[PDB]
Amino acid sequence: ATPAYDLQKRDANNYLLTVSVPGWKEEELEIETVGGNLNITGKHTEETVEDQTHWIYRGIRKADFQLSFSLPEHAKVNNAKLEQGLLLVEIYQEIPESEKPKKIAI
Amino acid sequence: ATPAYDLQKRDANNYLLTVSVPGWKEEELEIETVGGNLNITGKHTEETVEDQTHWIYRGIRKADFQLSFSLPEHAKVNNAKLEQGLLLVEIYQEIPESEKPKKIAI
Amino acid sequence: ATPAYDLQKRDANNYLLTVSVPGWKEEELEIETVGGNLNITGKHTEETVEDQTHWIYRGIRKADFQLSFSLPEHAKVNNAKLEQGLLLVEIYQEIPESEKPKKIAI
Amino acid sequence: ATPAYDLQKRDANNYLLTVSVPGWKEEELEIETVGGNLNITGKHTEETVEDQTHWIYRGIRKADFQLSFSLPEHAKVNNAKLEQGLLLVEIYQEIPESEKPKKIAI
Amino acid sequence: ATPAYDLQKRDANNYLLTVSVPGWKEEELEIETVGGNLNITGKHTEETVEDQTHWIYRGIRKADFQLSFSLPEHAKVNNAKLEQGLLLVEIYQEIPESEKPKKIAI
Amino acid sequence: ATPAYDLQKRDANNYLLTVSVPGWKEEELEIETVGGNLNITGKHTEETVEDQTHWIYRGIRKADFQLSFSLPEHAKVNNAKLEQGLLLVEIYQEIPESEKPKKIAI
Amino acid sequence: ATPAYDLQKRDANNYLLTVSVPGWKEEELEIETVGGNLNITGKHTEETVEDQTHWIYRGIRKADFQLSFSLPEHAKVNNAKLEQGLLLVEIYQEIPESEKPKKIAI
Amino acid sequence: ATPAYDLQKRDANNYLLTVSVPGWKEEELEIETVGGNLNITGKHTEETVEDQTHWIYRGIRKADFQLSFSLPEHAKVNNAKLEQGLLLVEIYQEIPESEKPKKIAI
Amino acid sequence: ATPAYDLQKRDANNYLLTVSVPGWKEEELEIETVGGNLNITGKHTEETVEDQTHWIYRGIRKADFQLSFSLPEHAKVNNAKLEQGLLLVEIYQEIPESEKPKKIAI
Amino acid sequence: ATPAYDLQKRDANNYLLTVSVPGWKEEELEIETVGGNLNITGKHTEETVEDQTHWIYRGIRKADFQLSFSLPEHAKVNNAKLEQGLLLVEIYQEIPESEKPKKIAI
Amino acid sequence: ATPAYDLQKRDANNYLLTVSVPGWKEEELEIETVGGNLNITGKHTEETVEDQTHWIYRGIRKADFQLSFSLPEHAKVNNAKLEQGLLLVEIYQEIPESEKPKKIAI
Amino acid sequence: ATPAYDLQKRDANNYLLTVSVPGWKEEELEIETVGGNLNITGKHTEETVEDQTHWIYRGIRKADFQLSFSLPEHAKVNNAKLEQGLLLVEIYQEIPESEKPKKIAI
Amino acid sequence: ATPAYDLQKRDANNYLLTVSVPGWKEEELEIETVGGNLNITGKHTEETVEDQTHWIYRGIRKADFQLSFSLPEHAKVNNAKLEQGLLLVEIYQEIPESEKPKKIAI
Amino acid sequence: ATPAYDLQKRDANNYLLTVSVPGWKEEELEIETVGGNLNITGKHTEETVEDQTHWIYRGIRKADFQLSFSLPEHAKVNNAKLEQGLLLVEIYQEIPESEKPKKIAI
Amino acid sequence: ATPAYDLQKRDANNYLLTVSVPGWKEEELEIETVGGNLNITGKHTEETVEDQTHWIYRGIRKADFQLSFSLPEHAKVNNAKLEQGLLLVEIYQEIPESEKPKKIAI
Amino acid sequence: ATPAYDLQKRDANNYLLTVSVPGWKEEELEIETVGGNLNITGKHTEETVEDQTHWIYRGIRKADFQLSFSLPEHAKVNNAKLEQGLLLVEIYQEIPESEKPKKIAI
Amino acid sequence: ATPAYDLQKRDANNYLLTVSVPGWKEEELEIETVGGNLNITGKHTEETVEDQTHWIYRGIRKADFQLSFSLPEHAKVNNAKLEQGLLLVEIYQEIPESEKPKKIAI
Amino acid sequence: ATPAYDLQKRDANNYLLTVSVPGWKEEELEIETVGGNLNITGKHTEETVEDQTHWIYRGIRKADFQLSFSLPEHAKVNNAKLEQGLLLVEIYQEIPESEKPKKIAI
Amino acid sequence: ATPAYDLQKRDANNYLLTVSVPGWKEEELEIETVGGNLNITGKHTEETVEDQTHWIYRGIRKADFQLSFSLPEHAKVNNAKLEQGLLLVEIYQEIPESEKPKKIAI
Repeated sequence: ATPAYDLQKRDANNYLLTVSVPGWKEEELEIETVGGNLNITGKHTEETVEDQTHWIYRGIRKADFQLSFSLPEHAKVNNAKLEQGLLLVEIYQEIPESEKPKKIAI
Repeated sequence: ATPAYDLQKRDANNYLLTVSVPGWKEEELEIETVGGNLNITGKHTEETVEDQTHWIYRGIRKADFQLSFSLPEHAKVNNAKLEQGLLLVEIYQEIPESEKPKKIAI
Repeated sequence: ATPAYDLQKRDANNYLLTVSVPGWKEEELEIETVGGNLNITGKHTEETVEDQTHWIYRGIRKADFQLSFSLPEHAKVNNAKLEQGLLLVEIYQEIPESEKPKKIAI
Repeated sequence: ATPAYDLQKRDANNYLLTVSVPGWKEEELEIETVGGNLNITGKHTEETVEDQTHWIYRGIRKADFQLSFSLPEHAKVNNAKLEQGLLLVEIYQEIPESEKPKKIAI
Repeated sequence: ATPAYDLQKRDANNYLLTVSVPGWKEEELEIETVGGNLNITGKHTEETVEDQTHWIYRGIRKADFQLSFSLPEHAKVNNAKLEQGLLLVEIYQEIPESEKPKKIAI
Repeated sequence: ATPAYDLQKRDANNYLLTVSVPGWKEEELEIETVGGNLNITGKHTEETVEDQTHWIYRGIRKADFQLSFSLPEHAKVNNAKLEQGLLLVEIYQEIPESEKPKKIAI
Repeated sequence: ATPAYDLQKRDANNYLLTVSVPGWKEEELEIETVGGNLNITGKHTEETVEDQTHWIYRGIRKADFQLSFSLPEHAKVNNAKLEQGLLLVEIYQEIPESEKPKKIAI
Repeated sequence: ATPAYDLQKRDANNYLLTVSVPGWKEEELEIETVGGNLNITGKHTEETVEDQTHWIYRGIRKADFQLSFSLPEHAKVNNAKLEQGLLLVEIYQEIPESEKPKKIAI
Repeated sequence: ATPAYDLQKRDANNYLLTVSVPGWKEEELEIETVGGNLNITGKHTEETVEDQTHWIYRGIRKADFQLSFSLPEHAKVNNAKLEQGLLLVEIYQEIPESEKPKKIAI
Repeated sequence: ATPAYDLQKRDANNYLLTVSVPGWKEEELEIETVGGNLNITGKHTEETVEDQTHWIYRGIRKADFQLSFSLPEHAKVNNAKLEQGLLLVEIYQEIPESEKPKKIAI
Repeated sequence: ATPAYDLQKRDANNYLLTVSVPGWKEEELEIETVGGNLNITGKHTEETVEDQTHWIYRGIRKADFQLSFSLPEHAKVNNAKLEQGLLLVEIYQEIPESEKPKKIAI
Repeated sequence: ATPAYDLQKRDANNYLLTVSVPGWKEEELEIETVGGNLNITGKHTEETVEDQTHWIYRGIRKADFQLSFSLPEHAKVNNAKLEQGLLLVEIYQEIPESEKPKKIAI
Repeated sequence: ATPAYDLQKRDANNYLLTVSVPGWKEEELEIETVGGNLNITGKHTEETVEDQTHWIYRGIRKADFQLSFSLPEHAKVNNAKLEQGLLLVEIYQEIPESEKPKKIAI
Repeated sequence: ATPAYDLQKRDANNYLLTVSVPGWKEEELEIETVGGNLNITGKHTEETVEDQTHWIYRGIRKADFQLSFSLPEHAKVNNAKLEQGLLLVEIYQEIPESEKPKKIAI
Repeated sequence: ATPAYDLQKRDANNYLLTVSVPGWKEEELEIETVGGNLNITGKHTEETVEDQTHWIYRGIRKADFQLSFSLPEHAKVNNAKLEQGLLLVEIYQEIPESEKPKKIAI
Repeated sequence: ATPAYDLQKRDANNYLLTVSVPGWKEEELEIETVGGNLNITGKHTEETVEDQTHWIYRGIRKADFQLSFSLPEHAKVNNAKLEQGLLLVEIYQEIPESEKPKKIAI
Repeated sequence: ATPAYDLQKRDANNYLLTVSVPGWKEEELEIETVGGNLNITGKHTEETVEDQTHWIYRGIRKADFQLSFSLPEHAKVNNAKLEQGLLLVEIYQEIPESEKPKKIAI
Repeated sequence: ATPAYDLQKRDANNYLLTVSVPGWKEEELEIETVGGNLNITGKHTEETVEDQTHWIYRGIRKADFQLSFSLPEHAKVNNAKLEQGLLLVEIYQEIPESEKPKKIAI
Repeated sequence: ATPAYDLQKRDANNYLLTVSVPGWKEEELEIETVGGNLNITGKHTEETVEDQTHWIYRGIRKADFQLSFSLPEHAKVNNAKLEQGLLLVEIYQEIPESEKPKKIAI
């Protein structure tokens, strides 16, 4: 079971990844950039004896996980903010020497 | 698409509801108490046309919704607190003048 | 075959039932409130020799029927109007001593 | 979803169409005579956003529509009268100078 | 269940319809010519309490019915005779200004 | 293809057979009493070649046939009358010196 | 749907038929002995407008019916009593000149 | 095998149960009122070994049984009368101080 | 595998049985009339070492057999001739005191 | 489970029934002659509770039973002898004054 | 339907064909020798209309037919004899100057 | 089995029918013009009994037949010529005073 | 494979056909009005050796074709313009002496 | 996997629950009465390294569990004894003001 | 698709092949006798641009083809005539020194 | 097909085999003890021409057979008696030096 | 239904059987040692008729039974102790003078 | 629904894309060059509500869309010309300094 | 999942077992000889937190296990060497007093 995720392009220079991580905390998330690939890794730090007597129902599941995504050379990350249960990660890279849309003919 | 939810019962007089609500603004959320029944209604306040060309992938779902639960008399809500995209709703009550958890004989 | 029917809530104090009854007349409909249940009953008063020679096609069917619906204690009916082939029945009851929607926390 | 309809023929020169149209306003309805063909077009003039939370149940359908029938020459419409949600449309004509319904021999 | 029926052409000017109507009587059959169509209609005039104690077996069924057949303009009926359980109806019309079969070539 | 048939029993000593025989000439029909058994044999006396081009439709069937029924001793035939294409055959007998239809006690 | 029925032999001279006929009355049942066969016939004498409003549920069905059973020559009926919803019919006949069970050998 | 049963409701305060119980002796029958619930228990008091050689056919079933129904407060039984193998049980009650069966408006 | 057989009626007094018995001989066939039943019995008298080397193909099979047929009282056999591989057996009995075919009515 | 049985016919006047009845005591067996019909009824007189722990295997079946056969008039039983667990029952009769087993012609 | 046939080979120079032909007249039969091939053609000379009412059963088949067999050079027919409904056809030939059936060594 | 047919249209006023009719004699063929409809009726004038022994193979079919086509007013037949087993039938007409095949604009 | 096509009504006097014909040229399209029917016909004028070496992929197919559509009497074509790969054909006809939509009653 | 369980009624005032709990100990079982519901909860207190080398086979499984059962108001528990691997729990409540079974009528 | 074909034997000396070849011409058919085999070969000499605009329907297909048939040594062809769309080819060969049909025996 | 068989233990020292062998005789059964295995062998000594004419029906089958059963060392047979179609064989062996059932603990 | 069982082996000379036996009285239980084989036979000493009306639910099964296990020589039983519904049976033995669990080399 | 497209490659340095875009306005079309990738995005600028009553048929599809293709370095677009509803897009490039198409040896 | 294993016979006195145990160590393997059976037992001594971040892929699985094999009396083990991931175990036993292969005859 993996957390929901989206990717948008702010521009040719921009990728933005949005991941749903409810209950996920500052200490619980660690990320690494290795060999042109970005890895986003969740870990539940520890277990708590959960009284199955205490809870009648659970529909919400979280699991430790790692996500891997190949990054185009040569990429730079702008910011990562966790707000409203959302992980927003800003990533910058560009200059293929073509941003330019143009034509018309007849 | 409906949000996953967990419900905890702390004691004979109290249970706790846990709802995953990522990306949701308090401004998007409304709650109602009617006839001993709790209705939780999410409303996305407004939408913005986004060019799907700019969005490469969407795994994350957004929808307006309503949930309903009949609560036994006589109910009072303690707190509903939103943190890191989760809604925790405190519910405390009971009085049938019996809590008593004991016996064995022979 | 039963007539189409809808139910809306004007407020906690209000239920509104809308039933489609084309061709249904003042004398043809009788309703009764018994044991906390509302019964809406149609009866075709009588038969008319119908010349099957006279009509080539019929798509519209009506049948004698009774509808039964359990009413929450302790209910009162406001009005019932038959207009434009519609049966509109206004029903009032309330005061669980909770109309009140409220909360926010953090 | 299309409305059930009945068609009656009173005589060699006359038939009658019966349409179920509950909740419909005359203001919502348009009829057209074109090329010996009758077109009956319902149009819901406008809609109102209704919160489905307020509506518990809908069995009753609402839609804009058009119906078409080629009518043999030479047709004239007598009346279309709307009562208790039904549309009765009067159609009278024929002249092939032959009505004659009789014979037997041996 | 409909009675057996046949159609023969005596000539370009002639159609002959033969229908099996055992037990069918002078009063029981009525026919009508309307709008270029011929209708042949059976009616059992009435019911007779039939003692199901009186009859052990029945293989022969009769039912009230109407038959409709589009007639080419401009048609005239010659005779209808009921004999030996047979309905024979003679119908005349002609003069397309071609009765004429002819050719040979090489 | 065999003709539909009905059999009526008027009393302990009498039953009546009803046969549908449209288009049949008495000249086409033969009956036989052999060994307490009744044999009803239809024979179409002769056929005429008809050009199927002149006949557009045939729903009506014509065939030679024989029917057989063992009748309990001691049988005598009263009448067989042909009217409007139906054959009614009268059969009267019995003598086990017992007709008696009655009793109840307690 | 036919009423439950049983047959027992009191002796070589005796048959006893037991039929369940709840709600069946003195006037409602008529029996006849004809041609060595016994017929037991129920008839509901008449209909009563039954208010389908008056009854919510019926599991018990009764229908008009006739039962026929071939009787060995030469049979005599002793008694028929209706008691506790039961139809008991006593029937006597005998004397094949063998009642006699006997043998042993070696 | 359980007995067919019918239930009639004579009025807002009264309903009637109809049970088919052929061959049953009052001595075989027991009824019980416990917690607002009616239990109807048939008990065949005793059995007699019957030689199945003497019994040629059994269509009629015999079994001990119990039936249960929760009855809304506050119930009182009027009569249970056994006639011609049927048990009719009278049940009368209600008091929510509302019988009122009327309205229409416009 | 049984030999082909046919039965014809020469008259009410006559039955004729024809059985195919190729290779069947005078000594090989024996018949018996017992208890109103006729039995026709074939027996291959003996075996002959058959050289399976001598014959490449056989399509014709014969087997020892017995045929049994219930004869109406009180029957007499006229003649049995074996000719051209055919068994022809003539059987006479009659006089139900009905040979007589007759009727016509109207 | 019913016993295998063989039936032999020694002559036109006599047939012999062979029944396998191992472990059966003559004391367990009863025979009856009723209405020209033979009934053979085995009855195990009594059973003894046997501990299935002491019995490792049972392939052999034991049951009470009744068999029935209609015998044509006029029947007399000669002998029924039980030897080495088999019941042989002698049956001799006939007199239609015809035994005659012969003819052939040409 | 084709007749069963057997073929026997008496020696290297001779084989024998056996055909079942019951009811066949020599007058019905024709044989032909063409191109070293034998053709056996049965022809039923003529038919007689038989009333199927007089014939109760037919198991025996009658049809005209032709059979063909290529025979190796150089063939001569010895005899074809018809007895008790069987056709035996004698065929003798061969000369490849080799009959010799022997050897073994080591 | 019906003959393959081709239909050619030479112009707005003319179409040509092509029928394959091998082995057919003009003497076998009849054509008819009735009510603006063309009927083409083949009739094999007579048949000759052919011994199927003389015929080794038949792939070629022979049957009497009729074909029908409604032709729009106002039709005249030009020629029907039979050559090398094909029937070519010339049909010329039209006059709605419009042939005109042209336009394009911008 | 046929080109996409649409039909709209500008009024009772108007039909407009829109066909997609990319790559279709002035010389390539020819239309004809014959017998009340309009035919729109494409023809690729000629072939060009297409180097299958020159093109790696083709998703767009064009084929020679003809479209036929029955035109109501008595029709006139206004204009046909090929613009933006679109064929727009304007067609006029009218005057059934009914353009008139009207009614309301009660 | 849950332990086997039974429920008996000693009287209107009595329920008795019997649960099979082999190996279950004094410390291992805890029960609680909360909100009109009784919960019976097993817990294995701890784990013991089980040598899978030590045991070749186990057919008996025990698991930690909780059972929940809604109790009618207003209930009292008498005794709970663990004997012979059985959990017996006595529960008392009553006085609907009907213990009373009674009736007979006619 | 191959043309229909038949083969008949005029005598032992004769084969006759009949092939349907409508539209097939003098120049279009060529035949060859090679190695004891006869080959009949059709060729459409050439193609004609066929206006698919000119013909609405074709049911008749012709294709170039070759037929091959092994001829018994030593064969001679008499005549080949194309008449009425028929190819008739006369072929002679004989003298196996057996034309002779003969036998009868007993 | 093998005869029914049972095995019981009279004690640790005892096995008893019971086999059903109806019609089986003193001379017909031979048994042998070989290599610790007991073999029970039936043989029908000889055949008797059985007239299939003499018997109409046989349900009882017997076949020659041998049964083999491994015997525990070191076994001794007590007695074998054939009575009432039963083969009873007494077999003794024992002394594992444990006959002894005992224990109780706590 | 057979009881779940576990078997433990404490050492080379000893294994332990664990049986679940809830509700069982020692008085109900019997054990036997025969031929090195252990037989455990439960016997419910007697039953009491319980009214299933008093018993609302039964999940718990009660049956008499026997279990068998061949035990290798030379076996002795240590103890069988019943506690909290479990039977633990101690079995100790072996002497093949080899326990030795060790080696490794290279 | 996506538009059919063809792609042509004129030479090692050049390929041509062919897109079908009927009814499309240049004003509706946008193209983009990003990261060596070509994106072709159609956008219908705006829509007009059309009454589907006026439109009898739609086979022609209209939708906004985006297409994407990674183009190998180093790409430059020559022309994109729209004619008669087709978009032809010119793409020229390559320089791996190798075009050479030749050799053969031996 | 169990490790691959092979068994070879060096001679009548010899068995050799070869087991694949990659990664298996001196401390990890323990074997025991008990009751004529050899047990080979693997145990992973302990767990190591394995970083699932550290390893992307594993195809090689090892599990704790025990193997059991019945040894013929009276067996002796020679050597066990772990080399190249192989477990080689030498086992000796012999002297059935037959090693001897011999024979030829005629």
